[PDB]
Amino acid sequence: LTDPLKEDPTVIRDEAQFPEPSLYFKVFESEAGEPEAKIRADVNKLYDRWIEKYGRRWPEDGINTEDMVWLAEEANKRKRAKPRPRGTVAAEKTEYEDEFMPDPGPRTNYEKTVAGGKWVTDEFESADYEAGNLEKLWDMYLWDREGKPTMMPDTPAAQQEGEESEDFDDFYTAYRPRDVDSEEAREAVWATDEFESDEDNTESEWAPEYVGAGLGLVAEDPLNPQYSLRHSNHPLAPFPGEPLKWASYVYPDFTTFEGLSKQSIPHGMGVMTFGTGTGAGFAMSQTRYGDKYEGEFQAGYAHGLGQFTSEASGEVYIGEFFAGQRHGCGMTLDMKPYFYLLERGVDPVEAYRRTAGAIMKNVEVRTWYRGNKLGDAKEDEVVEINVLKDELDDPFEIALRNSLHDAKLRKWKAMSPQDKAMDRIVSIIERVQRRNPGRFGAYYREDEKGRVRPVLDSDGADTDFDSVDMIQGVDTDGDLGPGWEGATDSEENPMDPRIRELMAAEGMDDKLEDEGFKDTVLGSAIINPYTGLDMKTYLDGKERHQAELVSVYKASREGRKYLNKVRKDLSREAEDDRLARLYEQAGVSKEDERRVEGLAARWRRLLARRPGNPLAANDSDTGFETESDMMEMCDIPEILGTVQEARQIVERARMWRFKPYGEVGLRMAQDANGSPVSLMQEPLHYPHGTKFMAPGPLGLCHAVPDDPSLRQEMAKVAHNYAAIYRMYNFDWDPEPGTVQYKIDQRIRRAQELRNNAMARYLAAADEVLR
Amino acid sequence: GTQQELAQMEAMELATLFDMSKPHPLDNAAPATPWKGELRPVPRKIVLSPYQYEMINYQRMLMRKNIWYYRDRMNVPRGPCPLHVVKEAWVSGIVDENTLFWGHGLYDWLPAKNIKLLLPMVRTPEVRFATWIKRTFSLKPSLNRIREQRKEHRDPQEASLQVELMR
Amino acid sequence: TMNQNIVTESVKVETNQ
Repeated sequence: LTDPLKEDPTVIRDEAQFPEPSLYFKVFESEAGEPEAKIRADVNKLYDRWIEKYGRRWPEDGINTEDMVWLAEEANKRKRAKPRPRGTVAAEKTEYEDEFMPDPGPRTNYEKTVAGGKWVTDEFESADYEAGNLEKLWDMYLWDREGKPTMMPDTPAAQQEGEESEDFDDFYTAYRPRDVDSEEAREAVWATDEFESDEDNTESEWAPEYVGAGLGLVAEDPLNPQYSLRHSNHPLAPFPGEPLKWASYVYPDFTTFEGLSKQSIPHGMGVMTFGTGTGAGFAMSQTRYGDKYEGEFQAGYAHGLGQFTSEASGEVYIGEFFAGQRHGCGMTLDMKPYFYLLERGVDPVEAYRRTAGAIMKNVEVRTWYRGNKLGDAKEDEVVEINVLKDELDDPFEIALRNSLHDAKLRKWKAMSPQDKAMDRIVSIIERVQRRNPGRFGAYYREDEKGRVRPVLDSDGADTDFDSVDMIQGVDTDGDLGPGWEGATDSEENPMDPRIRELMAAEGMDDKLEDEGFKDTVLGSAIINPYTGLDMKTYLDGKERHQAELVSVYKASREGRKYLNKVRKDLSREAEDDRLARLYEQAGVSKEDERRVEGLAARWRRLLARRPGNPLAANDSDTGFETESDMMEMCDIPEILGTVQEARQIVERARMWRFKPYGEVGLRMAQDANGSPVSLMQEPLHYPHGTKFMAPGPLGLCHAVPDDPSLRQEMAKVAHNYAAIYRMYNFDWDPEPGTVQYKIDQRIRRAQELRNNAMARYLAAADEVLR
Repeated sequence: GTQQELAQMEAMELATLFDMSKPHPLDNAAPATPWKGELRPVPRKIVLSPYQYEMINYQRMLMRKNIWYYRDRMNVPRGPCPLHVVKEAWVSGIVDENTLFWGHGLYDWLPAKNIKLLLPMVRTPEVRFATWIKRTFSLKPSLNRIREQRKEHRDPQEASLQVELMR
Repeated sequence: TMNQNIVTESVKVETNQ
C-alpha cells in the first residue's frame, strides 16, 4: 500500500477562497448570549430558502411581503405546553357593538400571503390587544365596565412611602396566577425587540469558564485538546486578544516579578522575589526579604508547580501549589547549615563535604492540604477504618443495603427522563426534610373556648427555621460557626450562663421588635385574596402556616357557626393498606417479619455518620456542600515524579529572570559596593574575550577558557537546547530501531485498522440496504 | 465466524495501539525495502491560495511591531532586538537559524527557523549577499586557521556550522 | 540510614529505598 507519510512534495497547490463558505455561512451554538447573531440566524435561513428556490443565494425581485410572514411563523417554532380549546362562547355581545373581535390556501397566514394576501390594513392600538391577551391568559376579568383595574390599585401612586407608578403590562406580568410562566407572559405583552426589550439577569449572564489547571477535560477535538480552553482565561488559551508580555515589575515595597503576564497581572510562568511585604497570594508571615518563588503563576497566584526558596532560613520546598498555599505533594529540605558555613568564609566544596550527610538525612516528603501537613490525625487509615466499620454492622442491614444498591441501578436504567426528574426532586425534598422538617399539623390549634391560637413550643419559636444563620452559616452537623470577634480559640472555655440567658432574653425581645416592624410595614398588602395571604407571611416563607390556619378555622365550631350565619343570608390509612397489600402480594406474612426482626435484634444485635466511604467521588445524593478536610496521601513514587516534573517546570520558568533592559535588571544587579554593573547582554557586543558565547558560527572561531565546570555547564545547556530542538524537527526517513520509527509504524497500523473497520462497515451497510 | 473474531481482535488492538508503554510487534520491524538515508525532495512549483495570502497578511499585521530576544550558549537572554538589529546580528554571523528566539506571539523559546515568519523578514537580498561574503571570506579562513593552530579541535569531530551559514 | 546536585542524589537514594 502507499505510504501516507512519504508523499512526494514536488508540487504544492491549495485552492481555498479566503471568504470560506464553510466557515462564514455558519451559526455556532457557542454564540448564544450574543444578540446580533440572532439577526444573522434569520438572514442565514433566508439564504437557504433562496438556495431552495433559485440555487444562487440571491433572490429575484427582493424581500417580499410573504418572506416576513414565513420568517415570523413558519421559520422557527418554540416549545409550548398544552392547548385546551372549547367550542362554545361564554360571554354576551349585547353590550356596545364591536366589543369582541370576531372568530369563526386558507390553511394559515403564510398560505394566504403567498396566494395574494395584501396584509396592508392597519387598525387599533397595541394596548387593547395586550390587555386582551393578558385577560385571556389570566382567564379572569382584569378591567371593569368603566375601565378601572380590578386586580391592581387604581389610585395614583403615592410619591411618599417610596411607591412609584407602574404600567399594567408590568404589574400583570410580574404578579400572576402561577399557572402562567415568564415566556407566555412576555409573549402576551408583545415583547419583540432584541436589543432594548431584553435584559440579562444577574445569575444568568455569561461568564468565562473556570478550568484550573485544565488537565481533566472532555476534548471536542481529540487531536488538539487545547481547543477546549478557548472559553477560559487559561494561560494557554488560544488567541486571548492581547499578547502575553514579558513583564519585569518592581513594586514600591521592592517585591520584584519577572515572567509572563496577561493584561497587567502575572500569568503563566515566572520568578518572584519578595521584599518587605508579600505577594503572589502568600501569607504576610511566610516570606522574608530575599526569598523567592520560581514556577507557575495564574491570575497573580502561585498556582501549579513550583519551588519556594528562602535564603534567610534555608527552607526549600519543591512541589504542588493551589491558590497561594501548599496543596498537594511536596518535598522539603533544610539547607540552613550549608548556607551558614557558606556565609562564614568557607568554600562551597568544603561546606558541602561537611554538611551533605545531615541535610540528606533530614529530607522530608509530605502531603499538604490547604497549607497544612497531613499524617498526624490518622488521615491515612480513614478508608480502612471506615471499611471495617461498615463490616461491623449486622448481617440483615448489610444484605438489605447491598440489594438496594443493585435495585436502584436496575430501576434507574429503565426510567423516563420525566420520571428521573421527579425522582431527583423527591430525593432533594427528602434530603432537605432530613434537617428542617415542617411542623405540619402543629401550627394552629383551638383552645377550650374554641378560639384559634398558635401552637408554640417549650421556647418562643414557631418553626425550626432561624433567620440569623443566613449571615453566619451552619456546619455539617448543625452548629453555626465563627462569627464577629468570636475569640475563644477553643470553646472548652464557655461563656457564663447568666450572660448567656440574659442575651437570649434580649434576642427574644429583639425578635419581637423585628416581627412588629415587619408586620407594620408589609402586612397591609394582599397576595392571595382567597386565603387572606398577606405579603409579610408570603415573603417570610410561612405560606403553609396560612394554609393550615384556613383549614383549622373552617373546621372549628366558631368557624362553622360563622359560616352558618353567613349562609343564612396521603393519609395514614392509605399507606397502611398499600403496605399490607405489598406484604400480602409477596407471600410474606407479618409473622415472618417479626421472626426475622427477633433474629436480628435479640439473637444477633444483642449478641454484640451514614455508612459509606467518606472520600467518595460518586455519591448519588450529595448536595455539593459537604466538605472533605483531607485527601488521599501521596506515596513515594508519586512524590518523586512530582518533584521530577517540578524541577523541569522551575528550569523552564527560570528563563524569564534577567530581561536585558528591565527595571529589575537595571536596579537589582549590583556589585559588592552596591553600584550598578554593565551586564554582558548586548545583542552585538561580546567583550573581554567572551566571543565563544555567541550562538552562531562566530562562536566556533574562538576558544573556550579551559575550565571544567564551565565546560560542564555549556554541555548541560547544549543538552537542553538539543532536547528543545528535537521536538520541532523530524526525519523524513527514520532508521529502524529509533523511537520515531516505531511512532510511524503505529500511525500506519492505525490507518490500516481504521480502513479495515470502515470496509467492514461498508459491507454491512451494503448487506442491509440490499 | 472467523470474520467476527478478526474484527474483535482488531478492535482490541485499536484499543491499546497508542499505549506507548506496551511493546508492539510492528516496532523495529523489517521495512519492505532496505533502509537507506533519504531526504525529503525539494519542492519546485508552489501555488498559494487567497486563504494563505490573507493569513500571511494577518500574521504580518500582528508581528509588525514586535521586539525579539535571543539566547546565547550560556543560556542568557541577549539584548532588545528590533528587526534591523536582528538583521545585523544575522549578517555578522552571531546568530543563525538554530538560535533560540522569543517574540510577542509565542509562549516559549523556539529555534529561529521554527518561528512562522522570522527568516523571510531578515533575509533581504542585501542580507544574503553580505552574510555570504562574511561566511566565505572572514569566518571560514579564521576557522581553518584556528583548527590548524590548536590541536584541541579534534579532526574527526569537527562542526560544520560555518558551511551552512549562508543559508 | 555526569554532575548531580543534592536533590537528585537524595531522590535517587529514596528511589533505592
